[PDB]
Amino acid sequence: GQIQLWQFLLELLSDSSNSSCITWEGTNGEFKMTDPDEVARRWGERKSKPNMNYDKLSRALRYYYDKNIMTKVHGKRYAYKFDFHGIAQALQPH
DNA sequence: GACCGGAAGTGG
DNA sequence: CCACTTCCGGTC
Repeated sequence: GQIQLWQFLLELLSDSSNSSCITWEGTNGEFKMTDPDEVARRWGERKSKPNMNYDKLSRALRYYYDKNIMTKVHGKRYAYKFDFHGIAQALQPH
């Protein structure tokens, strides 16, 4: 797979029919996984990695902290916030 | 349990 | 190369 997790989360987030498992909620960029497990099995599907689970996916998100692509929303389960500072950069090619 | 981050490894 | 994937030893 060549798609990126943040890109894929957005894809999902861009249709509200997927709200049964992920949804925008809060200030600009915030969202929460209403079904963390379905999100993971989907990402797994998409990347042909079928042992994907939330514990692994969440690790990948944690890596995004240093990249400023995302922060954790503190004291809110399964909630993160996209940050534009780093998205801007990750949208740039070579 | 959830969340954190180090470390090794992987495959488009 | 690099963004993950896998796994794990810690904090609550």
